[PDB]
Amino acid sequence: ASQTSFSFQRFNETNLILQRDATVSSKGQLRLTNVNDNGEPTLSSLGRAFYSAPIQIWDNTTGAVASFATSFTFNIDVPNNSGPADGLAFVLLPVGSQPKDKGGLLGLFNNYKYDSNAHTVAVEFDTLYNVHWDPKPRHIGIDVNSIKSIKTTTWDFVKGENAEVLITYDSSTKLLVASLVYPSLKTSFIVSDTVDLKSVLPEWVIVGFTATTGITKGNVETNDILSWSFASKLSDGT
Amino acid sequence: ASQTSFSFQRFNETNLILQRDATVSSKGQLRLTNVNDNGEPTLSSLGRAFYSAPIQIWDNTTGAVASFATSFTFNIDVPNNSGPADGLAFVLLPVGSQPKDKGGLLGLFNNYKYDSNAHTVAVEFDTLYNVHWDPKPRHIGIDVNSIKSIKTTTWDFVKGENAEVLITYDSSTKLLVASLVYPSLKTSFIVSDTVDLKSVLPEWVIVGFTATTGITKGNVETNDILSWSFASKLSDGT
Amino acid sequence: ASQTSFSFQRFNETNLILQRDATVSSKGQLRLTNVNEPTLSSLGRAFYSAPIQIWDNTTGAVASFATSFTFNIDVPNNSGPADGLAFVLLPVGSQPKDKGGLLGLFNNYKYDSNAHTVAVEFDTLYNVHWDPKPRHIGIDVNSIKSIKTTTWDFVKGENAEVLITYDSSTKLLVASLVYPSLKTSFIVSDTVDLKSVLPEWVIVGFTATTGITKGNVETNDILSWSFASKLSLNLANFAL
Amino acid sequence: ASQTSFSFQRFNETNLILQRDATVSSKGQLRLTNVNEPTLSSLGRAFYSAPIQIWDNTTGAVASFATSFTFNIDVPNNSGPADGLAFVLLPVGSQPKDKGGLLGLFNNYKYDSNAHTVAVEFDTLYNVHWDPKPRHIGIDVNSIKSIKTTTWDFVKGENAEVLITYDSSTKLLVASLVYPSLKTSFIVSDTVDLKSVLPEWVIVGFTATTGITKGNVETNDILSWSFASKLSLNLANFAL
Ligand SMILES: CC(=O)N[C@H]1[C@H](O[C@H]2[C@@H](O)[C@H](O)[C@@H](CO)O[C@@H]2O)O[C@H](CO)[C@@H](O[C@@H]2O[C@H](CO)[C@H](O)[C@H](O)[C@H]2O)[C@@H]1O
Ligand SMILES: CC(=O)N[C@H]1[C@H](O[C@H]2[C@@H](O)[C@H](O)[C@@H](CO)O[C@@H]2O)O[C@H](CO)[C@@H](O[C@@H]2O[C@H](CO)[C@H](O)[C@H](O)[C@H]2O)[C@@H]1O
Ligand SMILES: CC(=O)N[C@H]1[C@H](O[C@H]2[C@@H](O)[C@H](O)[C@@H](CO)O[C@@H]2O)O[C@H](CO)[C@@H](O)[C@@H]1O
Ligand SMILES: CC(=O)N[C@H]1[C@H](O[C@H]2[C@@H](O)[C@H](O)[C@@H](CO)O[C@@H]2O)O[C@H](CO)[C@@H](O)[C@@H]1O
Ligand SMILES: *[C@@H]1O[C@H](CO)[C@@H](O)[C@H](O)[C@H]1NC(C)=O
Ligand SMILES: *[C@@H]1O[C@H](CO)[C@@H](O)[C@H](O)[C@H]1NC(C)=O
Ligand SMILES: *[C@@H]1O[C@H](CO)[C@@H](O)[C@H](O)[C@H]1NC(C)=O
Ligand SMILES: *[C@@H]1O[C@H](CO)[C@@H](O)[C@H](O)[C@H]1NC(C)=O
Ligand SMILES: [Ca+2]
Ligand SMILES: [Ca+2]
Ligand SMILES: [Ca+2]
Ligand SMILES: [Ca+2]
Ligand SMILES: [Mn+2]
Ligand SMILES: [Mn+2]
Ligand SMILES: [Mn+2]
Ligand SMILES: [Mn+2]
Repeated sequence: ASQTSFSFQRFNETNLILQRDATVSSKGQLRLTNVNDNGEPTLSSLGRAFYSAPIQIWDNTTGAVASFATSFTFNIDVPNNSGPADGLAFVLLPVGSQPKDKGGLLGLFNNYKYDSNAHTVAVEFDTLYNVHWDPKPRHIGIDVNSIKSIKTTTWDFVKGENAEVLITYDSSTKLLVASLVYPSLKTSFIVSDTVDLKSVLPEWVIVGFTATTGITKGNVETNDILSWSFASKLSDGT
Repeated sequence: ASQTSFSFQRFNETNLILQRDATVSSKGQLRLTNVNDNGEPTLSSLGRAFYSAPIQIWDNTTGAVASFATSFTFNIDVPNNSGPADGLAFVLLPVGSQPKDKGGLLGLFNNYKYDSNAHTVAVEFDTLYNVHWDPKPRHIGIDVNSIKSIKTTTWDFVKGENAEVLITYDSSTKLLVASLVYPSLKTSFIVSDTVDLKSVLPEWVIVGFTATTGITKGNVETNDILSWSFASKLSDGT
Repeated sequence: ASQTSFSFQRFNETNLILQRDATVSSKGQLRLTNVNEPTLSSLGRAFYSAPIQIWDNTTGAVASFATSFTFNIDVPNNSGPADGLAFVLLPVGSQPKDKGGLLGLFNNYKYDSNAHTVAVEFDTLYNVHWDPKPRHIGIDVNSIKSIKTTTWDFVKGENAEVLITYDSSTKLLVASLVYPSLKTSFIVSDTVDLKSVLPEWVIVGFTATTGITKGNVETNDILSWSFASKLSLNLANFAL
Repeated sequence: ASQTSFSFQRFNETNLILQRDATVSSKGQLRLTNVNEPTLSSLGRAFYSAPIQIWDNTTGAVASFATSFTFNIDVPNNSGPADGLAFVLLPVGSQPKDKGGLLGLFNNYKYDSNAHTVAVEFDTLYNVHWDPKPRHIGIDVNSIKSIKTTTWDFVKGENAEVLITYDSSTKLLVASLVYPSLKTSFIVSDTVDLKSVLPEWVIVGFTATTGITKGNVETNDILSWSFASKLSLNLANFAL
């Protein structure tokens, strides 16, 4: 009924909303967090990037809820003698949303409690164990209004290898499914849970990414998006 | 390579940029020009509406030019004892473009001379003969940087009948083709000419509509867009 | 409940049903009529190998569809063109009928309510007994006498790009042709009731013929073809 | 240079090649194995009627493709499941091989470099001589002994949604299954060199079998199916 789709193999700032440290490089890579002139990622970085047009997720007249899917390739790399931190996430957020706290909160939250007014749904690729809320192994998590994921799966993170993600949402079943594959390693990971978008999100949202680097020396990473495809469909009744 | 598409059967202001008199009605119709509380169109109206995300039309590094296509249904209706004026157009314009002069200039031009800095490509559905530049019969016209169309075809306009338009641009041949059908009348019209987008338009544009009503009593119309689908593709080299 | 699409920039025999003189060249072109220079009295048809459901008697639903194709009709010097080519919807298993001006679709020029034929013709030869005098695009329903035509300013050897669309909500069949090198364009539209003409399942494809009389001959080459159908279209998406 | 896609929410025989016990029910379901309650020693296969080009020897190009489908495997009380179902790519004209645990695709459990078979199996029965002990999703290349498996927590009568993707630029075949009612998900991935296994043109579809021994039986119903391939994919577009 209403349908939107886009697909980019290279990025440009013109059709993106970039926040904080997010940049588009001369190679057309979406570099969510800061990288210095030496090619090295820096500490206490936070950036977010969204598609410039809002996307309708649900309709309060008809009660319809969109189905959507997104795919993207990302590269998280780590300097020798550091470990990675903190990760990146694909997000659906209110129009006008501004960055929240950095580090392990991923620019999405101000603390680690549930916040029913966060209006945040995200799929996180978390590279740093945060003792107060995370499982110990690195993980893909489904986040609904909290940094404490409603569901996670173990992610065997490998630095500098391109990761291909597919996230799908089927509004008939309310199932959100996230998967990651490393084509060069032939490894694959998947997590799934139900999410009630209509109870969490505004009718219109912005879609895109958030990422942070570690705040403590020895915990840092690049957070580069290399390609992105999104599609959504919302029924109108004809 | 870069791809964008969207399709709406009903409209909402959230993902549109609306200028001047353009509104979205409670029925989700995009009403480009003013209609009063009696359902009657008013004189000296001008409105424009665009998709909120800019669209890349060409790339100055690779030299690639997008191919695109758009379809839409419109309804132009006229009160008894008036004739129609002035028409509507599908447009590609610079990001940030503001309305120009009203009436026969369609909110796109300031006079009827060629302006090499207008950066305007439009397909017009012109319901009012303007003696200084138009063919006498109502017409579909291809407009490049001037209200004086580079090419026109006769359009047998009928008030209040839904018109379905398809406009296509093939960057390999540079051919722009515009067609209109009235499904209820079984009539159809087509016009085609080449346009060099790279020489006329900026690399990024906004896509959408402009419309005006007559400035003189007895020349007035509604200019309602009822549905709109757009798709573009720009090669990146992989 | 049902969607089908395909698009070919180069052809191969494996997924086509080829009839009579229709060949796939080694350069990937679908040459519907014979080339030894084209020859006389040729008939060729070509279809996609999977049947397409266009309507359903249990639900009443009728498909919307669209097809685009590029064709090249060329003519030898000291000859004129004949007879033309058509895009067709036919019953599963259909066999070629009569040659020449009947385009391989009919036995005679009278209406036949058992032909189960819907076609869009690109007619290069004036047949005194049924055609308009100028060369034409026509919508054919169970007869070689088109229900609707438009004038087509045929030019030999120029690539022609066709778009045909059918909207089941309005019953409107629209056919357009452009010559991108010449910047010329043509369009014809009329309603067709598919429910009452075609069987529930059809084969989609092409038919073409050359003239049976010396001096009236042409090539009938299809260079690319896309098709899409939906049964319970986005024309901006399809056209691209 | 070549694209093909279809999507069915309801099935019909007209555009399918059905083999052995495979039927289309009157409610539009593709029941791959026999239901009198499912019965023993059943084998059924079903294919799309048009051949799909997966690679080309003149250009070297290999297709990328994706397929999604919903299936329901159900089991009678006082019975366990067997033997499973698979999505397959096979040579044009392929005929059913042996029943039971060989899923209608092989004669024995040894590697056969002439089977020209690429399959994704949903294996419901532990075959002592080649399978892992838990029920599994497997990638089969010219053998019933999967090159790669993942554990599948099979649950009877629950709709399962499958996505299979092949990326010709990485050679990676990925297969995932979700049970939306249970919120469970499974994934397996491995590289497959299609060029060296399959002929240039293939038929795509399904195979399924029931157990040959009392107490090991199941239905193998496909409820919907979408396929897309491209030969010179957008997974966000396809999945939707
Ligand atoms: C309490 C905690 O999680 N501490 C980790 C620290 O978190 C930051 C901040 O990112 C987080 O949002 C906030 C929540 O209140 O707490 C702190 O301010 O981040 C550092 C890395 O920058 C972690 O330290 C590293 O942890 C690794 C865990 O595997 C490993 O032990 C490293 O050696 C260590 O430096 C804090 O654990
Ligand atoms: C000169 C001219 O075109 N005049 C028509 C007038 O145009 C406006 C304005 O819209 C236009 O952009 C500008 C260009 O310099 O000129 C004028 O300011 O618009 C009116 C209608 O509002 C036309 O009058 C109507 O024309 C009809 C032509 O078929 C018909 O004659 C009507 O009876 C008449 O009122 C001016 O012709
Ligand atoms: C009567 C007529 O149409 N003559 C033209 C001729 O047509 C052929 C054939 O193509 C037609 O299908 C049948 C229908 O009766 O008639 C003739 O046999 O084709 C010639 C070129 O091949 C034209 O010059 C004739 O005018
Ligand atoms: C040896 C074995 O696998 N036994 C199981 C049996 O398998 C069948 C058949 O399905 C296999 O394809 C062939 C391969 O040699 O062996 C047997 O004939 O299936 C039973 C259920 O039908 C299992 O209980 C046996 O364990
Ligand atoms: C994006 O495109 C614009 C052209 O409008 C150009 O000015 C800008 O430098 C581009 N950015 C990058 C990172 O290439
Ligand atoms: C469009 O949607 C928004 C919901 O954010 C609503 O406030 C607004 O009234 C809608 N406009 C129309 C014309 O329906
Ligand atoms: C069609 O495909 C087969 C390979 O399967 C091959 O023999 C033939 O050359 C192909 N035809 C063309 C025109 O490429
Ligand atoms: C398949 O189509 C034919 C009509 O062409 C019909 O006889 C049959 O009922 C259809 N099958 C189903 C399951 O609808
Ligand atoms: Ca963390
Ligand atoms: Ca005018
Ligand atoms: Ca004729
Ligand atoms: Ca087994
Ligand atoms: Mn986490
Ligand atoms: Mn004009
Ligand atoms: Mn004719
Ligand atoms: Mn197995």
